[PDB]
Amino acid sequence: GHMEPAASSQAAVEELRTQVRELRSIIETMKDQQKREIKQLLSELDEEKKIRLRLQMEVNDIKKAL
Amino acid sequence: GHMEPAASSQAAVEELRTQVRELRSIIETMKDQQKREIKQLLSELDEEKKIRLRLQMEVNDIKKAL
Amino acid sequence: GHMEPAASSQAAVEELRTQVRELRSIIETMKDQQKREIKQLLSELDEEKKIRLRLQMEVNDIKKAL
Ligand SMILES: [Zn+2]
Ligand SMILES: [Zn+2]
Ligand SMILES: [Zn+2]
Ligand SMILES: [Zn+2]
Ligand SMILES: [Zn+2]
Ligand SMILES: [Zn+2]
Ligand SMILES: [Zn+2]
Ligand SMILES: [Zn+2]
Ligand SMILES: [Zn+2]
Ligand SMILES: [Zn+2]
Ligand SMILES: [Zn+2]
Ligand SMILES: [Zn+2]
Repeated sequence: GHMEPAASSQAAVEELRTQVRELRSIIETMKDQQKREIKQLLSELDEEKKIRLRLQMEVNDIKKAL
Repeated sequence: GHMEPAASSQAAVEELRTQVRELRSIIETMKDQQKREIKQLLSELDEEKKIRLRLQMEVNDIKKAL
Repeated sequence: GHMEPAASSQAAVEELRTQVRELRSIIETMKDQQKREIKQLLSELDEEKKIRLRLQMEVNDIKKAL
């Protein structure tokens, strides 16, 4: 898709206003998407920590039985 | 809060200049905040790796004693 | 580096157009860099998970031999 820039100064200002509103939206969206990815990675890390802590309890039980 | 856009072309250009300076700031801020979150997650991961490596040394000691 | 803003309205509009094209580029770049950092952290997490799962298999072998 492709449209010529306005030549009229007022029209050009209004187009730039629109592009500023669009860039504000893009910034917010890709911040949210990045937040979501990080929280998924955190959830995966914390599950690993939980599983490893259970293994440690299993190893400690084994040491009792030696 | 709400203020009408300037009608004068020069005033409108100067407002858009201001909004561009403000968007540059927002971009930098939310990049830094995202960096900080990632480095905290990395610190948590590396501590886990350290703890797991210690468990491995404990398991290896146990194997000696069998 | 430092250059005075254009005074002419059309020239000023064209400068602001340029800065909008530059901010679009900065946004994309720092999104990609942030993506790259996250995927490296994910690779490190998944390797840890792999190593821990191997330790669990080693512990389970030890339990057989008790
Ligand atoms: Zn949002
Ligand atoms: Zn955690
Ligand atoms: Zn679970
Ligand atoms: Zn127990
Ligand atoms: Zn900064
Ligand atoms: Zn690391
Ligand atoms: Zn520690
Ligand atoms: Zn030892
Ligand atoms: Zn890209
Ligand atoms: Zn994974
Ligand atoms: Zn490996
Ligand atoms: Zn086996």
